[PDB]
Amino acid sequence: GTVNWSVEDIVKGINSNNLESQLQATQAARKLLSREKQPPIDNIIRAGLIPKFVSFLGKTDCSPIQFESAWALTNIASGTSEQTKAVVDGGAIPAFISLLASPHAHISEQAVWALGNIAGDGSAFRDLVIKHGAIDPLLALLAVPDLSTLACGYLRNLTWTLSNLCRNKNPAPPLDAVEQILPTLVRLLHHNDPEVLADSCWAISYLTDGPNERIEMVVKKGVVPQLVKLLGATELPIVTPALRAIGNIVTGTDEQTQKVIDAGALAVFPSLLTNPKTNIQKEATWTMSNITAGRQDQIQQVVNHGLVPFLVGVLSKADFKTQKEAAWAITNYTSGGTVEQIVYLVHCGIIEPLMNLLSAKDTKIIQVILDAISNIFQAAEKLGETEKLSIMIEECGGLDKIEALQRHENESVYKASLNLIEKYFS
Ligand SMILES: CC(=O)N[C@H](CCCCN)C(=O)N[C@@H](CN[C@H](C(=O)N[C@H](Cc1ccccc1)C(N)=O)[C@H](C)O)COCc1cccnc1
Ligand SMILES: CC(=O)N[C@H](CCCCN)C(=O)N[C@@H](CN[C@H](C(=O)N[C@H](Cc1ccccc1)C(N)=O)[C@H](C)O)COCc1cccnc1
Repeated sequence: GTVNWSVEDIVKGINSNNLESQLQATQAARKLLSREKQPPIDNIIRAGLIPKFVSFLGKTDCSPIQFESAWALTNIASGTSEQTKAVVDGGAIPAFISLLASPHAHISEQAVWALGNIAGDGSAFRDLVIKHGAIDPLLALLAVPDLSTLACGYLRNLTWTLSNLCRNKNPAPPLDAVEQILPTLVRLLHHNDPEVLADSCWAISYLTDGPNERIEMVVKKGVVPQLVKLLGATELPIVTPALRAIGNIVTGTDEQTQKVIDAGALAVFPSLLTNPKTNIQKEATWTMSNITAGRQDQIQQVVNHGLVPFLVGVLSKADFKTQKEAAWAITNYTSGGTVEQIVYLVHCGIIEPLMNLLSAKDTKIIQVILDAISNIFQAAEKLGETEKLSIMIEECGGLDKIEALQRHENESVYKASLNLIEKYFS
């Protein structure tokens, strides 16, 4: 019936002076826009149909045409930024917000989905959705005593949309909107459905991706223990944003970082640092590099949790981007650690994999590694053991790699390797 219409026939029907004819053609548009291979969005837009769809959103007397036009606009707003913009320019934002409280659940769900698509386009439209007042009615849809009585797709829909209201930067979302949304996010983070949990963790990762004041308003809600729990989930779609969020938080203050350690996060890291998914192992090592940039008593907890051999592990064999993160973790460790903490690091076998990485062509890692070697030599200086260190480095073939760094030229690299060869190695 309404299958595979041309855009011309859709236009003929929608332009008619007959509500049923308009409904039939709007449904035909919805089906065109719902096909998987190349839905003709630009053709629909060029025909001038967006304003008609938007006016149909307000037809309270005809809920099927509200539903059909809502679904059509949702699929257009899902497209390119230019196409999302056409939807906004047609006036759809307040028309959708008015539909959030519809007695028909399928229409309210459309409005949630479409507003998520619009907010999901970027910072300006996110902020414009907030200004038109979407947050209060969005949160009101979740005001039940037990989230478990809501339909599954329905709850995942609202969670996805809320996380888009948290998502982008330059600027980050308004402080007031964040504070308004956070309590609901905390509740969702405790819901038993893997998609809601994943989406909730993504939202938290967005909110922690900024300056320390932003991280603080999240940590103040008490979510770090729950995030650490999700960090140990079996589902990779949960683990990935939980680790992102956790990694964002330890970019903050030493006190914010200590909350992560206090919650038991370090115990999960033997698994994460050997995880078969490359990006999980990369972000775990990145996370370690920021914990080793903390206080000496925080470095010490890394020691007590047995994590230094795992750092030697990743430095020895990992994807190259992961190894670079491990190199950073080692330079931070040696820059902040005690003499004794540095000696332990050498006892675990850090020198050889460190030296082997001087063969890498990436200039910035070579800098980082040379810095680390310097910090370790300063430890041997206080113990009067520079010579034993030089012998270790020489025998594993490190000296040749440092020698060769001089024919290499970066102003700092060529330099740093000189100093080392003059100061030690006679
Ligand atoms: C971060 C983000 O959301 N990014 C973009 C938004 C585009 C902006 C570009 N300028 C995005 O991927 N959006 C949506 C697009 N929905 C498209 C769509 O057709 N959705 C329809 C709409 C719908 C909704 C409710 C009931 C029935 C139908 C669907 N669920 O069948 C998909 C890909 O077909 C895929 O679904 C994601 C989503 C959005 C809102 C709520 N839940 C899920
Ligand atoms: C040694 C030191 O001073 N570290 C401080 C944090 C100390 C917190 C103590 N608890 C530091 O800046 N550590 C890392 C984190 N870099 C951050 C970073 O990479 N952020 C983004 C995400 C982000 C952005 C803003 C805040 C929080 C998180 C990312 N995932 O790429 C921002 C861009 O600076 C950057 O430096 C390590 C590094 C450099 C290059 C490559 N890998 C790791």
